[PDB]
Amino acid sequence: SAAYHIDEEVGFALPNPQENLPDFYNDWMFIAKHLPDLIESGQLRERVEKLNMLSIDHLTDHKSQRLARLVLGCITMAYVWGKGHGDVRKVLPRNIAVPYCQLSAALELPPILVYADCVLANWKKKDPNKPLTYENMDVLFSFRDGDCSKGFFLVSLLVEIAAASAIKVIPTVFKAMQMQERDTLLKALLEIASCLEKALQVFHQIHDHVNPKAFFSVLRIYLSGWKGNPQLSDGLVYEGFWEDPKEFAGGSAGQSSVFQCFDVLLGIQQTAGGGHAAQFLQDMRRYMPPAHRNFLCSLESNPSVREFVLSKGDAGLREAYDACVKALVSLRSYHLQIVTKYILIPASQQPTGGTDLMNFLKTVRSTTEKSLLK
Ligand code: HEM
Repeated sequence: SAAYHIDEEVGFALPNPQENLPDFYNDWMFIAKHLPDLIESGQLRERVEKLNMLSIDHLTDHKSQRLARLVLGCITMAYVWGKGHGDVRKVLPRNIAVPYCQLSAALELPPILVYADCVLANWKKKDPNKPLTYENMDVLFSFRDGDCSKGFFLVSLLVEIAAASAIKVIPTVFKAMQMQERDTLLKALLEIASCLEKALQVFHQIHDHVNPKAFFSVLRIYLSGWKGNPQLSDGLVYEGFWEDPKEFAGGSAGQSSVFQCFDVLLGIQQTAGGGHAAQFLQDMRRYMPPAHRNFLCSLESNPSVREFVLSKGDAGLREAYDACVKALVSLRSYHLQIVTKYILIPASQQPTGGTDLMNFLKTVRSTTEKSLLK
């Protein structure tokens, strides 16, 4: 749906992201485009600290604000984490923190790099006349040489793009229920499951483009936040904007709207409960663009697909409904192998609670498989 900033082609991802800010913002852009060099040489913090404060007034459209959020988000992670080996900063200087906080308040996102910045808005086609394939795409920003950010961001992006093909069927589903069109609804469900199965294959590409040590020991350090982090146990001081430090979670992949989109579509009850899984999942919506926050809530408000399928004593409908449910399980099962490869093992070889992170993921999967109708 157009009202919810959902693209037919790229889904939750931002269509054709802007690459240039107005010349007014060059001092930001130059720092962001040169993070690998500036961090390596140990100059990044000096360059940030001698920035003047630039007003956000000259950002004139949504895409401009998205790019500015990406630029400032990347500079922030780099400033806080520096070279990525424990020498941190607890005060984001006034001349970044104030405009970053104002912009974030206008976009209804927290002042930290999130998935919608470093993945959904961080990309370009190399040649626009060619399709959305890895070898024709690129990211706009990276942190360090050899951080594998192009691989992680683009493959996450390509999964979002694959899911878009299922997302665009969702309106067909609800109207089918409202028009009592049994065959249309069944075809629609099968199509969604098929597209979700194609999204699972896209996920396999991460092995070709992301290397585990680089991810765990470099990229993951720059995507880390300051909520419950002993390195910044009190959060980050956004100097000149809030007096006391604030805590925000790191820009994980867990901020995608794709799994939750189909959770609520299928009536899978992840957000219900007091447990640590519901709270974490519901907390992650805070980090999704407000338009996508609204989309998930609208879906939660429409009549239940699950109640519809169970009401009709239709084996065809249940089997198609289940095909969607299983594809969602398969995604989470595969995603679990990915976390094992890219976090658990590299951590075990010395450096992510380990077991408490896995049970969370296993819980969400288990909750998902329990929803099968059989
Ligand atoms: C190297 C690849 C990846 C790693 C290491 C990774 C890591 C993680 C981690 C650690 C969590 C637990 C919560 C947290 O981050 O604190 C998580 C959950 C999650 N991840 Fe990823 N992720 C990766 C790729 C992806 C991709 C590509 C997607 C989506 C396209 C994704 C979607 C999710 C979702 C939705 C959750 C929340 C749990 C759920 O909905 O079932 N992840 N991931």
